[PDB]
Order: sequence, then C-alpha cells, then structure tokens
Amino acid sequence: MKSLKIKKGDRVKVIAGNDKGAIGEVLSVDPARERVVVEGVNIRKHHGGIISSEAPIHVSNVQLVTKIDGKDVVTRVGYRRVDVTKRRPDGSEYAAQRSVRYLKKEE
Amino acid sequence: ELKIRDPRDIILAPVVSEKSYGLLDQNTYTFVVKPTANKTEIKIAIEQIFGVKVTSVNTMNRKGKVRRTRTGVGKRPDTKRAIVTVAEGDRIDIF
Amino acid sequence: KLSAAELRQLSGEELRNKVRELKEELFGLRFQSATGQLENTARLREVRKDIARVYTVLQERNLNIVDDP
Amino acid sequence: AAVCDICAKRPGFGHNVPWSKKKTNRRWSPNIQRVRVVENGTHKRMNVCTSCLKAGRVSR
RNA sequence: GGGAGCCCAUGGUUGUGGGUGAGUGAGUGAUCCUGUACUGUCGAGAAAAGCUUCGUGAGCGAGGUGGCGGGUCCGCCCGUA
RNA sequence: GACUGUGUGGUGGAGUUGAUGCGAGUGAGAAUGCAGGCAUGAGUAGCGUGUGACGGGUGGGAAUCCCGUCCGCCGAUUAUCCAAGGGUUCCAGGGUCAAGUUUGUCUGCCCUGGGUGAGUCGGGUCCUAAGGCGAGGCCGACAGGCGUAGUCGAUGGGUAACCAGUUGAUAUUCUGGUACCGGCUUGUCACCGCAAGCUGCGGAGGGACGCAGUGAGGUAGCUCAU
RNA sequence: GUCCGAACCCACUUCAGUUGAAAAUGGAGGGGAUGAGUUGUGGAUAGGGGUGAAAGGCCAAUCAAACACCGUGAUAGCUGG
RNA sequence: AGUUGGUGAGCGAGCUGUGAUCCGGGGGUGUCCGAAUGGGGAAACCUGGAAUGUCCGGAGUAGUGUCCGGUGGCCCUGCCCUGAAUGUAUAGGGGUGUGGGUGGUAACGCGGGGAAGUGAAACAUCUUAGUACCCGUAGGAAGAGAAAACAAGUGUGAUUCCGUGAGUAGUGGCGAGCGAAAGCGGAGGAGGCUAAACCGUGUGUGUGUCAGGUGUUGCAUGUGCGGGGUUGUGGGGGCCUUGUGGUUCUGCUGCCGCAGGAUUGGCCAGUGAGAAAUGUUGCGUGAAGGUGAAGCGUCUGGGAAGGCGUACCGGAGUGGGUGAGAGUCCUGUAACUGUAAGCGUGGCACUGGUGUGGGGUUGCCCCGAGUAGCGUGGGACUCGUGGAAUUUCGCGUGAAUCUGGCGGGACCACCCGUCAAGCCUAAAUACUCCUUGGUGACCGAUAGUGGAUGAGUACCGUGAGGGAAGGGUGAAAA
Ligand SMILES: [Mg+2]
Ligand SMILES: [Mg+2]
Ligand SMILES: [Mg+2]
Ligand SMILES: [Mg+2]
Ligand SMILES: [Mg+2]
Ligand SMILES: [Mg+2]
Ligand SMILES: [Mg+2]
Ligand SMILES: [Mg+2]
Ligand SMILES: [Mg+2]
Ligand SMILES: [Mg+2]
Ligand SMILES: [Mg+2]
Ligand SMILES: [Mg+2]
Ligand SMILES: [Mg+2]
Ligand SMILES: [Mg+2]
Ligand SMILES: [Mg+2]
Ligand SMILES: [Mg+2]
Ligand SMILES: [Mg+2]
Ligand SMILES: [Mg+2]
Ligand SMILES: [Mg+2]
Ligand SMILES: [Mg+2]
Ligand SMILES: [Mg+2]
Ligand SMILES: [Mg+2]
Ligand SMILES: [Mg+2]
Ligand SMILES: [Mg+2]
Ligand SMILES: [Mg+2]
Ligand SMILES: [Mg+2]
Ligand SMILES: [Mg+2]
Ligand SMILES: [Mg+2]
Ligand SMILES: [Mg+2]
Ligand SMILES: [Mg+2]
Ligand SMILES: [Mg+2]
Ligand SMILES: [Mg+2]
Ligand SMILES: [Mg+2]
Ligand SMILES: [Mg+2]
Ligand SMILES: [Mg+2]
Ligand SMILES: [Mg+2]
Ligand SMILES: [Mg+2]
Ligand SMILES: [Mg+2]
Ligand SMILES: [Mg+2]
Ligand SMILES: [Mg+2]
Ligand SMILES: [Mg+2]
Ligand SMILES: [Mg+2]
Ligand SMILES: [Mg+2]
Ligand SMILES: [Mg+2]
Ligand SMILES: [Mg+2]
Ligand SMILES: [Mg+2]
Ligand SMILES: [Mg+2]
Ligand SMILES: [Mg+2]
Ligand SMILES: [Mg+2]
Ligand SMILES: [Mg+2]
Ligand SMILES: [Mg+2]
Ligand SMILES: [Mg+2]
Ligand SMILES: [Mg+2]
Ligand SMILES: [Mg+2]
Ligand SMILES: [Mg+2]
Ligand SMILES: [Mg+2]
Ligand SMILES: [Mg+2]
Ligand SMILES: [Mg+2]
Ligand SMILES: [Mg+2]
Ligand SMILES: [Mg+2]
Ligand SMILES: [Mg+2]
Ligand SMILES: [Mg+2]
Ligand SMILES: [Mg+2]
Ligand SMILES: [Mg+2]
Ligand SMILES: [Mg+2]
Ligand SMILES: [Mg+2]
Ligand SMILES: [Mg+2]
Ligand SMILES: [Mg+2]
Ligand SMILES: [Mg+2]
Ligand SMILES: [Mg+2]
Ligand SMILES: [Mg+2]
Ligand SMILES: [Mg+2]
Ligand SMILES: [Mg+2]
Ligand SMILES: [Mg+2]
Ligand SMILES: [Mg+2]
Ligand SMILES: [Mg+2]
Ligand SMILES: [Mg+2]
Ligand SMILES: [Mg+2]
Ligand SMILES: [Zn+2]
Repeated sequence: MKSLKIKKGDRVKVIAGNDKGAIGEVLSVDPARERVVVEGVNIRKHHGGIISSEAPIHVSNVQLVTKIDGKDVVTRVGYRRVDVTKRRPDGSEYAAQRSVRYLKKEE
Repeated sequence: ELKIRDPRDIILAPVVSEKSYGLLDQNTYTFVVKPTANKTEIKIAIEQIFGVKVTSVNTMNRKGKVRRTRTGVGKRPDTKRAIVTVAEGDRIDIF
Repeated sequence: KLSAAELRQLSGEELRNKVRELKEELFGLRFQSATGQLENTARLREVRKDIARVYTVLQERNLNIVDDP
Repeated sequence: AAVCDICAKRPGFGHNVPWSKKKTNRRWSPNIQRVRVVENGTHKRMNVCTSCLKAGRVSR
C-alpha cells in the first residue's frame, strides 16, 4: 500500500456533503480507511466531556484548491520524477528517483 | 557463543501485596522468577544482583486463573515465585 | 536515542558490556513497572529492541557477514 | 519361510477352483529350503529356493 | 512451651502488658508396643536395590588416602489453596 | 381458473416494471418429514428424607442474609484428615441480569485483587513385581509376531523432625525451641604404603515375607477422687 | 468353604416408586459374613473374537456376534410421501 | 507522511523527514514437544557423563550444589586395527566419521494383497470389481517405449494419449451381463547405450620365437580396466584394398605398419536419454514499483452520483468505492515504463570441457540358459478350459543357438515378418494441498463449506469418532 494524494497540512475544498464549498486545512489523514479531517467543517461531539471538534470525512469528498487569479479553483494532481539522493541508515549516499506532486490547472 | 546470560534474566519482577509487605518484616522478599530456575540458581542470581547474603530460597508454582469470556475460556500465564530470606541485616531495595 | 548501525563501530567486549547494561536497565524498568512507577512505558520495549540490535551486530560479526573490527 | 534370500522369489496368490468353480483365495509358496552356506568365509544358514539351489547360485 | 479468673485501663460481640494456679494417687484398659515373639497348622506363603562383608574378570591413583570426636557452608525437581 | 388492477392509502427505504424470447434449486397441508417460534393440558403436578422459634440488625425490599438467645438433630458420624477425581470452587471486597426448583440484601454464582513457601511429608533423582517396550536376533509374502542383552513400570521394598505459635486465606513447609541425614570444606587425633585407596564388577550374608490362635509384660485412652 | 450377628458383600419376600430422589433405587424384613470371602491400585485377554461355577450371560446404561468410520445415497415385488 | 496488527480507545514512544510504519528480496534469532535422536517418559516433562581435576569449553563459589554452550540415538555404508571356538578364515570386537536413511504430505503414478452389500427378481458360476479398503513405493508427472511388432500379398515402421472402428466381431448358469483388435483421423514426436567374440592391462606359472632374442625369449590358463562392437531380404569380430583432421618426432610390429604424442584445422557435437560434466557476455520480465487522460453551474434534498443546462477525455465507458444511480471525486482501468535484486530464469556468443570411415571377403569366431519351450496348478487377455494361440505366477522338466530362435489363434510345411531371455529415453497424458490474476441466466445466512462470528470450536463420547447455533443501528456514534 501507498499513501493518499491528500496529505496533512494541505488546503482543500469540500466538494460533497453538508459543507460544500467549505475551505480548510487538512488537520489529519487516516490512510487506512481513506478519511481526512479538515478544520472547521464537520463539527460534532466526542465521547469525556462535550469536545465539539471535527469528525473525519471521506477523502474523495475534498479536493486540492489553488488560487489562480483571485478565485479558488479545485484541481487534481499529477506527479513528476526528479533526481534525488537518499541516505542509507548507516549514512552513505546514492542517487535515486523521487516523485513530486504538482497541481493541475496551473501547470 | 552469542547470548550472554545475565542473572537479571531469571528475576523478573517483585511481588507487591499485603502478604509480601508483611513478609518484609522478616527480611523476606517475594519475586516472580523464570519458571525453569531452581532454588540454587535463584539464590546465586539474587546474591550476584544485590550483593546480599541469602539464607533461604523457597519457591512455589502458581497456576494462572481461568476466566470464561466472549471467545471462550482464557487462561492467565503460569508463574513461579521465589520467596527469598535475607541475612539478618542485609536488606534489598525494591523501590 | 535508541541505538542504530553505529554499534558496528564498537568492539566485541564493549558491545557485550552494552548488552549487560541494557539487561540491567530492563531489570530496573520491570521492577518499576511492578512497583507502579515507570510512566515511560515505551522504553520498556525499546530496551529489548536495543538488546536485539546488539545481538544482531555480534552475530553478524561472529558469522563473518561483516568483517570484525 | 516362503521368500528366497537369492532372487527374492515370493509367494503368488490365486484361486482354489473346485468342480463347481466356487473360487477361494489360496497361495502358492516357493519351494524354500534352509541350507548351510559358506559365503566368502561366513558359515550361516540361508533360506534358498530350489530353483536357485539347482542353478548353483548358492555356495555350499 | 502450653494451661483459668484477677488488673488503672483497653473496646465496648474485640486485644494488649502484668495477673498461669495446679501437675497427685487409684481404678480400668486396647484394634497400639514387645511381636516377623510364642503355639498350632497345610494349602507351604514376591522380586530387586539400599545395607554388612568378601575378594578383584576394570580402570583411576599419588606416596596419598581412608578412619574417630570438633567446627563452616551446600542440599535439586514436582505436589502443598 | 390458477390469479389480478396501469385504482387508492399506510408502512418501508433501493431497486425494479411492460413487451418478447431464453434458462429453472418454479409452486406444499400431510412423509409418526427437518429447523425455529408458539399454543394445548395449566396457573395444573411437582419444588428431591427432616424442626424450628424468637429478639435484634442490615436493607428500596427479609419465613428463607447477619448476630444473639431458646429448642431440636447427628455423633462408628450430619465430626476430623487423606487418596482417587475435580481445578481456583479457597480468602477479602464490590454485585443481584442469569444460575439456585421459592425469596434473597445471600451463595460452591458473577466481577476485581489476593492466596498454596519442605534437605526430612507424598512422588521424582534409588529398587524391582505383574506387565509393557525391546540393540542385535529368530519368525513371517508385505503389513507384522515374538523375544535376548537391556530398559521401563507401584498397588510393594528403601529412605533423615518433632512440639509450640502465627495469617482474612498456608504450614511435619513459615517463625520459635530442640534434632537428624547426605555432601563440600576445615581443625585435631589415630592408621596404611608384588605391596594405599577410590570407582567399577560380581560372591556371600542380609533385605525376605503364609494363615489361625491364645497368653504375658506394657503404654495410649478412659473413669473416679475427701 | 462351623454357628449367631454389625461393618462389608449380596438381592429372597413385600410395600412404595414406576413423566421416580434414582434409565433398576428407597422402607421393612432376608442370605453370606475366616472364606470357592471381599475390596483398592496397576496390568492381561478384542468382535466370528474374548471371557463365562454356563444364564447365550457379560465385553462402557438395549450383545444369537460390541462400537466407530468407510463401501454407501446398501437393498427392500413392501409402507409412506 | 504518518505510525506502535485484529476483536476494540485514549496513554508512553519512535518518524518529527536523519525519512519511520508499510512493500519486495536476503539474512540473524528461533524456548519446549514432535522422525525427536544423551537416557527415560503419562507429547510439550524428568534426568544425566563410574572413580580422575572433573565428558569438552567458558562463568560463578573458599569448595560442592549452580549457570551457559558443545558433544554422544539407531540402522546401512566407506576406511584402519584385530580375529574367537580354530587351522584357513569368518562372525565378533575396537577405532574413524565417509556418505545415506528415519518422519510428513490433498490429488494424480507404479507394483502387490483384495471384499461385501448389490444385480441375476432365490442363488453358488458370473456380477458388483480388480471397485472399496489395505501394503510397498515414487515422480513432477509416473508408467510405457526404439519391434523376438503389425499386416496379408502391396505395405506400415518406438511408446503414450484422443476420436472412430463399435456396443460391432465375439464372449456369457449363451442367464444377468461383459466386450475387442486391425485399419483410419488427430495430439505429439528423439533415438541411444550394453553383454559376447577380438585387441591392450595381474596371479593358481617359463623349459620352442634382419635389429633384437632366451630354457626362455615373453610361454599356458582366468581375472579386475580399456578399447572394439550393437544388428536381421542378418550383423559383428576376423582376414585386406584403401581413409583419418598438417605435425614435435616415441616404443612396437618386419629399418613396412600400429599406438602414446603436441598449441594448432574441425566437417562437427555438447550440460541432453545419448559412454561426461566445470566460467565470462547478449532478452523480455515475474516478485515492488513509476507515469497514467478529462466538469463545472443550477434544482430538490440530511446528503447528488439524481433532475435541468452546458462542456470535456477516451489505446481509459471493466469494475469497486465515495452521505442516493459517477468516464471526468477516489481507487483504478487503457497504454507505456522500471525490476537493483533474485539459487533468478530462458536463450546466444565466447570460454572451457569431449571426439570420423567406405569396399570386398565363409574359412573360421561371437550374437545375453536354468532362459525359451514342455507338463501341471492358478491369473490376464472379447475368450468363464476350450480347437487355446499370445501373456503371467508357483512347482517340476528343460532347447537350439544362424543350415538358428520367435511370431502370423491348436499343430505341421512353405511364405511373410521379426531377432526374446541387458539397460536408458523428452513431448503429447493424469492431478491441485498450494500461489497469482480472473470468471459465473452459482448460493445469499434453514441457502452456500460442518464452519460469513471462539468452528472442527462449544458440546457429546473412555476412545476411535460425532459435531452445532448465533450476520445487518446509522451517511457519520453524532
Ligand atoms: Mg530504506
Ligand atoms: Mg506516489
Ligand atoms: Mg515446593
Ligand atoms: Mg494467553
Ligand atoms: Mg470373488
Ligand atoms: Mg535336481
Ligand atoms: Mg493386657
Ligand atoms: Mg499446604
Ligand atoms: Mg490443606
Ligand atoms: Mg420477462
Ligand atoms: Mg422445490
Ligand atoms: Mg407450510
Ligand atoms: Mg419442531
Ligand atoms: Mg399455557
Ligand atoms: Mg389453585
Ligand atoms: Mg387438571
Ligand atoms: Mg390439583
Ligand atoms: Mg400440589
Ligand atoms: Mg424437605
Ligand atoms: Mg427450609
Ligand atoms: Mg443462628
Ligand atoms: Mg440427639
Ligand atoms: Mg460407642
Ligand atoms: Mg491441586
Ligand atoms: Mg475468582
Ligand atoms: Mg467456577
Ligand atoms: Mg468462598
Ligand atoms: Mg430466584
Ligand atoms: Mg452477596
Ligand atoms: Mg462474597
Ligand atoms: Mg538408574
Ligand atoms: Mg520384566
Ligand atoms: Mg530391531
Ligand atoms: Mg536400573
Ligand atoms: Mg522407575
Ligand atoms: Mg485451611
Ligand atoms: Mg504444625
Ligand atoms: Mg524451623
Ligand atoms: Mg547378592
Ligand atoms: Mg522367600
Ligand atoms: Mg461360616
Ligand atoms: Mg463399600
Ligand atoms: Mg428377583
Ligand atoms: Mg408395584
Ligand atoms: Mg449359615
Ligand atoms: Mg489395560
Ligand atoms: Mg436357552
Ligand atoms: Mg451393557
Ligand atoms: Mg453376522
Ligand atoms: Mg457399490
Ligand atoms: Mg431406496
Ligand atoms: Mg400402511
Ligand atoms: Mg525498523
Ligand atoms: Mg530427548
Ligand atoms: Mg525418547
Ligand atoms: Mg544429537
Ligand atoms: Mg565423573
Ligand atoms: Mg522417505
Ligand atoms: Mg456373493
Ligand atoms: Mg440376487
Ligand atoms: Mg430382489
Ligand atoms: Mg520414466
Ligand atoms: Mg525410429
Ligand atoms: Mg495413428
Ligand atoms: Mg570389457
Ligand atoms: Mg487519473
Ligand atoms: Mg449531476
Ligand atoms: Mg540377441
Ligand atoms: Mg510359444
Ligand atoms: Mg496352464
Ligand atoms: Mg476372463
Ligand atoms: Mg503356451
Ligand atoms: Mg494361421
Ligand atoms: Mg524404462
Ligand atoms: Mg450455515
Ligand atoms: Mg434473513
Ligand atoms: Mg437462522
Ligand atoms: Mg471429553
Ligand atoms: Zn531364489
């Protein structure tokens, strides 16, 4: 298994559910069952006292958003291969190939 | 040969309970030991660990409790515990 | 710290001393756990992992997987 | 015995076939004879079939 | 060592420190002990080791052991409610 | 006719209608049919030998729990301790859905924690019996059968400890007092020397043995007591 | 392989039970009770075989051939559906 | 870029990018039981090394109790010593540790043992059926296999398997039943070794052998190793006319010839069954991965994938997810790419390792023996003892050997075919405990596995063995 296209700290826009159009930061990701937590969207109670905080929603219900010309536009992602160097646990060097994400609709 | 054997591999944990604390009045300490260790080995290990003369070592085997739960009967591990009697004033600090 | 592949930069006798010190630390941790101390519970597993690492290095040296210093 | 120590001749299995042809299981054993042998320099008994004994495959 | 009621008191269904006093005589009497004794008896009532002693079909072993009273430490595993 | 509406509601929450073909695990009331659920008998029979009464307590709740006092019962056993077997049921605290032939605050039930201490007790480390297995071996088409040397196998032989005290739960085990046995080691005295000793190996002695009966000398126990 | 009679072993009569307290018992009596006695532990004999002071008795609560699995969805001119 | 498995959350950590968890590959550790293997044993337990310095090495103690590691099960087999009664000698004994074995396994294979119920409307031959079961024993397949074959007048040319022939010819208490082969059509397609003559090489022993030669020159038996040889209108050996790969230039036979010889050609041939088996270089990849296209706006709704409007991608519209029915939200899919690694694997080059015959000729020599046959008692063949070939087991008897043997359904003759009694052989065929991907006018919780959950569990039985039942809140525990 690999990771998801959405990672913690990303700024995403909600495209489905009770909070369509809401824009927030990805507070946490749960890769195993593909659910993410975005700030100030799914406010419900936990447990413990009340705890009015955010509940996870499906990762397919959010989308990475970019600011092209002053308007927020939801976009998909691609990956490009760039040459990197990785360190083996002992500390040696070797040149390897790593993927870097880019947002579409902005090249 | 690999796998150096330390006397602290035999002595696992001390038994803390009302009976153990009452036995502390007699310079007596109850330890949970490795279930394959004899009295002589436990005695030597305690001496080496604590720098303490040991007069007697008494051991018992205690059966683990069996409790019926969801998923049937569960059985807690068997334990052997050594009851070590210390010389008059030597004292062992278990914290 | 949790020990790593720099144990391969040590010698056999001091690696064995490391084994003994790790065993004694684990002994103390187990006693603390029995007596109700030891809030730091993760060290109780990490010390055993470190012992495993030191035995790994010793056995690779003994089996000539890695040349002995 | 019914097995030859030379050539491993062993019993066969067939039928008693009466006049009424009510077939019954029966055995044909080889003619095994126990004779003294001197092999290389070893004196010992061996169960030897008469066929091997006639052929001379056994040293006495 | 064990063994009753007297103590400022205790603590009031409680235990502490002192307060323990006596120890014997006779009768009776075993399925126990002497005892695998003794007597009777035919149906004629395990084995092996420990043990004592005897050598040597084996090795060890040095001129070192083996004995008798005295001192120190060691004495395992399983069961134990 | 099997059945049905392209009528109209209710419940419900994700599928499915008509035409025309195609394929069937395609139709149930019976098999003393199978599985589950539920009636009938019926609030009926039974509640497994028996002696309980009362005062007080606890509690939401008491004939059925606790304490006390009367009374009754067992006592060659309704007592006490083992073996076999069981396996945590033992103790303390919390609990009253279920289980307990009723109730239940109670429990051999549930939950949590705790509890079993041995050189001498009972087994192993020692010994063999019956019997089992069995190096080689002999026998048997194969599979296998038997058995030597051996090696196991108690229900037997051998084998060194007692009294007192203590815990909510352990006690020839812990503690106190006083012993014993085997090792190791040490002090001292005496003694050896083809010819010390030790260990193996066997010889012999011993272990070592029935049933029945009487008597004698004792002690345990019991009874009585100026 | 005496007599009377507890334990112990048995199971003659009777009553009760007979959806039992109990898939063979209970109450009252009854036979043996030093013997061909009874009992504990371990062991041996295995299905056309074992064992039987012999009843075709017993061999894990139904034995004129145990139980389990397999041949197997045996077969049934019969009964049911 | 999260992560410390699940049933089933928060602590205390590690990763805080020093890149973890995770994924592939390879190692390390691996208690005790189990073939279980030091010895014992009621599987998962117990107990050890006669006395000496202790079984050996280490740790610990004043020392013994102790600790850690190593070692030794049994059987077969190799090598060395010894050799009983006893003489040869063997058994045996003592070393050494050379190799192999033990046990497990779902189906398929081969060899052997071998029912009954059943059917025949009873039943015994027969059937069931060589089935069930059992014993031995493999391999990735096995078995078979290179004509002692078929054919019938020409011919075919190892074996296995499939379709036909054919439910035929037959067989059968001629009952119930059973049941071929040739031929033809296909799948797949190899043929190779050996024994024997004859020639080189030692021990139960010479006295006859131009350079040479001695009572022997090298003379006589029969071994173990080399060549040689392998077939059927016969072959081979022998006897000869020739031919070996160009030679440095060694002994022998005759100063002819034969053989060893050596970098070098070499037609070739190779890791195969093929009398054999040892390094470097050329391919796409499986295990992991990498890239992977293209949609918004409104409406109703708890929620849009639905409605309405309107665009896009498509080598991608197979699916499955996402709060309801998604080609463009997610996972992917198409297409392409990477594979470092593998014991990697397959194939190529090289390396390296191994190596010719044709013609004539009978005079001789060889051509697989307790075998083939024959008798008898059984079994398999369509064939159930018969007119009984062919094939097979037990017991007797017992041949020829090329002008010979065997087969062509008794047998004989001729004719045709073939050459047994030695061995090895790929492919087409059988199977799935397993691995990966995929599929279903298959099931959908009384169904489908006994088992969607603690299922071979609970539970029942002394035991072998038998053997269940229990799925669904919601979009989110809110
Ligand atoms: Mg890495
Ligand atoms: Mg990625
Ligand atoms: Mg004990
Ligand atoms: Mg557990
Ligand atoms: Mg038959
Ligand atoms: Mg003859
Ligand atoms: Mg008297
Ligand atoms: Mg006890
Ligand atoms: Mg007790
Ligand atoms: Mg239709
Ligand atoms: Mg139906
Ligand atoms: Mg119905
Ligand atoms: Mg019913
Ligand atoms: Mg009713
Ligand atoms: Mg009434
Ligand atoms: Mg009525
Ligand atoms: Mg009534
Ligand atoms: Mg009534
Ligand atoms: Mg009553
Ligand atoms: Mg009552
Ligand atoms: Mg009372
Ligand atoms: Mg009374
Ligand atoms: Mg009395
Ligand atoms: Mg117990
Ligand atoms: Mg409990
Ligand atoms: Mg219980
Ligand atoms: Mg209790
Ligand atoms: Mg009740
Ligand atoms: Mg209670
Ligand atoms: Mg209680
Ligand atoms: Mg012994
Ligand atoms: Mg015996
Ligand atoms: Mg044997
Ligand atoms: Mg012995
Ligand atoms: Mg024994
Ligand atoms: Mg008690
Ligand atoms: Mg006592
Ligand atoms: Mg004491
Ligand atoms: Mg004797
Ligand atoms: Mg005697
Ligand atoms: Mg009498
Ligand atoms: Mg009794
Ligand atoms: Mg009667
Ligand atoms: Mg009656
Ligand atoms: Mg009488
Ligand atoms: Mg038995
Ligand atoms: Mg009769
Ligand atoms: Mg019975
Ligand atoms: Mg019968
Ligand atoms: Mg059948
Ligand atoms: Mg039927
Ligand atoms: Mg009828
Ligand atoms: Mg790691
Ligand atoms: Mg073992
Ligand atoms: Mg064993
Ligand atoms: Mg071993
Ligand atoms: Mg020794
Ligand atoms: Mg094998
Ligand atoms: Mg029959
Ligand atoms: Mg019939
Ligand atoms: Mg019939
Ligand atoms: Mg083959
Ligand atoms: Mg050919
Ligand atoms: Mg063909
Ligand atoms: Mg040859
Ligand atoms: Mg995409
Ligand atoms: Mg839409
Ligand atoms: Mg031939
Ligand atoms: Mg013939
Ligand atoms: Mg015949
Ligand atoms: Mg036939
Ligand atoms: Mg014939
Ligand atoms: Mg003819
Ligand atoms: Mg073959
Ligand atoms: Mg089911
Ligand atoms: Mg349903
Ligand atoms: Mg159901
Ligand atoms: Mg059971
Ligand atoms: Zn023979």
